[PDB]
Amino acid sequence: SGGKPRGLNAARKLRNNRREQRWSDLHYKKRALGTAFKSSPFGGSSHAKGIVLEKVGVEAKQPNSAIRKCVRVQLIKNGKKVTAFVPNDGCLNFVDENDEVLLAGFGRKGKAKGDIPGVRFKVVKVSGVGLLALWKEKKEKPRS
Amino acid sequence: HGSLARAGKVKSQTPKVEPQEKPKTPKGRAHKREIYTRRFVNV
Amino acid sequence: APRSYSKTAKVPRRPFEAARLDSELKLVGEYGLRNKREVWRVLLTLSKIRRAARQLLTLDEKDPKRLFEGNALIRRLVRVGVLDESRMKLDYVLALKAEDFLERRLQTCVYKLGLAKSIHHARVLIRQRHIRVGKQIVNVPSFVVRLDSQKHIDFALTSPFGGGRPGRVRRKKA
Amino acid sequence: SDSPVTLRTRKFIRNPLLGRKQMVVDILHPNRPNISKDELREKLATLYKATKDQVNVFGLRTQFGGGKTTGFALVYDSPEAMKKFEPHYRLVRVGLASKIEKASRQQRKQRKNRQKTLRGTAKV
RNA sequence: GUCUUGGCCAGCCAUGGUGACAACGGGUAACGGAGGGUUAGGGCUCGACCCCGGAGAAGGAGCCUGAGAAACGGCUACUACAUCCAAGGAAGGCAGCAGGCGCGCAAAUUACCCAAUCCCGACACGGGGAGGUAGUGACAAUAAAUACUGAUACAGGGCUCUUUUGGGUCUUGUAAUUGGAAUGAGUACAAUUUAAAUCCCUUAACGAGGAACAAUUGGAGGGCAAGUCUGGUGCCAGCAGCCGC
Ligand SMILES: [Mg+2]
Ligand SMILES: [Mg+2]
Ligand SMILES: [Mg+2]
Ligand SMILES: [Mg+2]
Ligand SMILES: [Mg+2]
Ligand SMILES: [Mg+2]
Ligand SMILES: [Mg+2]
Ligand SMILES: [Mg+2]
Ligand SMILES: [Mg+2]
Repeated sequence: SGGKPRGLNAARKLRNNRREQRWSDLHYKKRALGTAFKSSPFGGSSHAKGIVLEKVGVEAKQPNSAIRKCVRVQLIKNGKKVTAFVPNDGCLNFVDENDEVLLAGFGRKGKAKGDIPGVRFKVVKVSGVGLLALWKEKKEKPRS
Repeated sequence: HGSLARAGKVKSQTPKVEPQEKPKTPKGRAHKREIYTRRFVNV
Repeated sequence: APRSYSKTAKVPRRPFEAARLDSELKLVGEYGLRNKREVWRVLLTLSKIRRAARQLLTLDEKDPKRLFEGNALIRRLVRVGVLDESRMKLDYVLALKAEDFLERRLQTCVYKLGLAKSIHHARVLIRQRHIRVGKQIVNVPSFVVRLDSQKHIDFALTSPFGGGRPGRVRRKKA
Repeated sequence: SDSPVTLRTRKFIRNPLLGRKQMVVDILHPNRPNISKDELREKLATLYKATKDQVNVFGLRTQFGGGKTTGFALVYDSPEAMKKFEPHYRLVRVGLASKIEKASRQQRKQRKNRQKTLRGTAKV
């Protein structure tokens, strides 16, 4: 309910109150402040390219015991450094030091998904070749 | 205890079995015909 | 100029409902259709008439908007053949079912008129240039035939049936 | 073909402004592919008691499934009227006028641009 | 002064003008709108972009001609960038159409033509990368191939009888058993289309028996349709939007 005004000439109070209280809405606040353009590792884009700096292993969260294979990637467009998960069995062999890879979102809206702590991006393509294509017997990694 | 050197463990350890060649299945309109036959006719 | 175009089907709200999936497969097998899209096509169109018919019933009987629009809707229905002359005015439009709009297809009528002896053969003949309507050859199974046009379906005069000229296979065996 | 070609005429109007007659021609030609523009012209000429040079046709689009074509036919009162009125592209395709041979579009433009750097009789 | 009104400007006089009903200042990854998406009603969000209005032509300023410009495919000057050179000089503005580099997750040919829509000129006659045509093109949208059928043998649901001689031949499937007809994907005389070509459309002689003319993308614990199958690995590899394996 609430003690909202109910006069016939209280539209200004009703609009001002709604504008103030709408900031507490998490999704409106994210859009209104433009945090994707400001603080997101991407510039608000769906994908981004970067250079693989090294291969790191991430221990899975409880209850789960495994080493998730990941790579430290420095984005070309802005220089920010992120960690990208390498999906599928044995796909870490395709990725190597100083490769050019394309990253995408990993799940839902920048939040880490699954038992991988602190990893919020995934590798899509390596050297212009899809990771799934490399993982299957479909395409060949560039000769370089 | 996992490690970066264990990547592709099971993928390399799985024996390769070739797919059995079969007569081609019908496509399009025909494919729906057997599905309808198997579900609401052959009862 | 930005050319107008639209869509003829909608994906269902719930993708994997067991009851909905079975009911659609009833229509696909019975009428020898191709996929689920052209089932969703007929349901979308049928919703359009039903939505339009219901929105006019909310108006006044004497209201001129209902009179003009209502009679316009019935004319297409009667002409197509899904409706009869004794279906006045619109309360009988709401009784229309997806099955009713399906017999009016050229695939069904070519079978209901004995031209073909199986519905899958019926569709194949139409798409393979062996069926004509009046003086016009029609190769689209979705061709909705009116009651006036239902009396003028026969094989093409260029086809081996009706025309008489042997086809490629028959000529080859000579 | 053995079957005769049936001629039809609709939307006929007399247009002395261009000294011609405008109409839409319909062809019924079952069991044959179609009729050429040429043989179409004599049939119109013999139907209207005119000559081949009196008659011109624009575009024949065969109807789906064959057996019928439609198009726009133009017959003139005098041969001089056709030559003065009918566009040059129509004349060259029917055969009684010579094509205006000229260089390529880009080359003519390049030819023109070089002229802008020259003055006086030195251009020619 | 201006085409004209006006603190638009020059002189003289007075102390006013705006603001809590948000003035002033700051941000916009803000050109405005007609409108796009999605919604029972009430709404939310987007709108560089086929139309109307505004502004700009590397960044500012100034100006001539001219009815109309503070014009930039006009000029002048400064800043940045950049071209030729005999080193004295000269010349420049693709956010026009193609094309190149760079940038990025991200976007096409240095093609044909004024034939169609219109515009301009002294003008029926010439010009128009406006514009149309073609090429690349899985942006999105429409229709719609990948197969059709007869019998034989078998099984099931019926029908008169249950002497269970049961197929006897009404129907539907399995026919791993066979015989048939038809056609377009492609191809090509010819005709048609077009400014000229291409394609569609039309159509001679070609073009189908699975090895061919061979449909893929995801999934099978639940949400959510679909495995109590077999082999391998053994909290490893890995899967998993979430619960989880
Ligand atoms: Mg009040
Ligand atoms: Mg801006
Ligand atoms: Mg912008
Ligand atoms: Mg100037
Ligand atoms: Mg350009
Ligand atoms: Mg599976
Ligand atoms: Mg599930
Ligand atoms: Mg279920
Ligand atoms: Mg958990």
